[PDB]
Amino acid sequence: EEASSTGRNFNVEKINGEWHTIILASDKREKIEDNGNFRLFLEQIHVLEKSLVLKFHTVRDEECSELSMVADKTEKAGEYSVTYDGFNTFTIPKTDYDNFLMAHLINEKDGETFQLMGLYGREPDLSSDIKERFAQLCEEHGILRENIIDLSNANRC
Ligand SMILES: CC[C@@H](C)c1nccs1
Repeated sequence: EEASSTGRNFNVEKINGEWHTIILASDKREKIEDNGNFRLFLEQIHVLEKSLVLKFHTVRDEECSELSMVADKTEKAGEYSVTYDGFNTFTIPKTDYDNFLMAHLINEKDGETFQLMGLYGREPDLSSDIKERFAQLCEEHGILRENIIDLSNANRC
């Protein structure tokens, strides 16, 4: 089907369940690198009436730890907010529900802002074609390929 979170035909309900982080991209690469606070490996989304429960794991020297966050709907169509290392708002520009999900997040902290984009899959990896589509969307947002990190071979635990 394919829909947008800000789109009218969006069914947030259909994003419920298992996901995997496939690719992260950012305006500020350090945020997603080895020691970055936003290098998060999504495991599950639980869709509630006015919020999303997000379950992640993070990696630190092959040592995994769990992290959970609750994101609230804002007043903008298809947008959610969550406090984590600053204030974040995110939307879901594209998803087909049963295979991939593309997210766009804006973080604000200490007078600075950065953008993060993520490609998530129902399976541990996605086709190279979908990965290229993601790169194209990143380009549209001013994120170059040198700032796109494929984490598929690290999205284990
Ligand atoms: C799908 C996961 C996106 C939306 C995340 N939310 C808070 C940090 S990244």
